[PDB]
Amino acid sequence: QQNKELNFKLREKQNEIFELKKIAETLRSKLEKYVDITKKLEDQNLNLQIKISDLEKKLSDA
Amino acid sequence: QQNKELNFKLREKQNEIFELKKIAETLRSKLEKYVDITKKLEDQNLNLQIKISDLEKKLSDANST
Ligand SMILES: [Cl-]
Ligand SMILES: [Co+2]
Ligand SMILES: [Co+2]
Ligand SMILES: [Co+2]
Repeated sequence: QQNKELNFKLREKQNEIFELKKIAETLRSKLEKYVDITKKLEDQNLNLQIKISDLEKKLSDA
Repeated sequence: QQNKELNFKLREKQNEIFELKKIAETLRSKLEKYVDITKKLEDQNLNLQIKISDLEKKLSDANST
């Protein structure tokens, strides 16, 4: 009844440990996605600034 | 044995929770930073799209003058 409660508590900690590991696993997933998003956006923005610079020079004429 | 093992294993799993929480909090702090970065790049992307269209039109309105 001490041992019994302790064992039940140990099972509940194990379950909490599994749930925290799943949470960590989800955060790492989302982190890796945002790193990729951030690189995509930078490369997209670089392409746009290049097209703009090109247009700017065209229009520098008149 | 049994009762001392249980007590020890409990203290140990609670130790492990504390560490897993700190780890997840460290991931959240970096993620918050990446959400903020991405939001600024989205705002920039939108302004550049509008500027490109703006400029194309000026050019068209000068490719025809
Ligand atoms: Cl269970
Ligand atoms: Co990826
Ligand atoms: Co990646
Ligand atoms: Co925004």
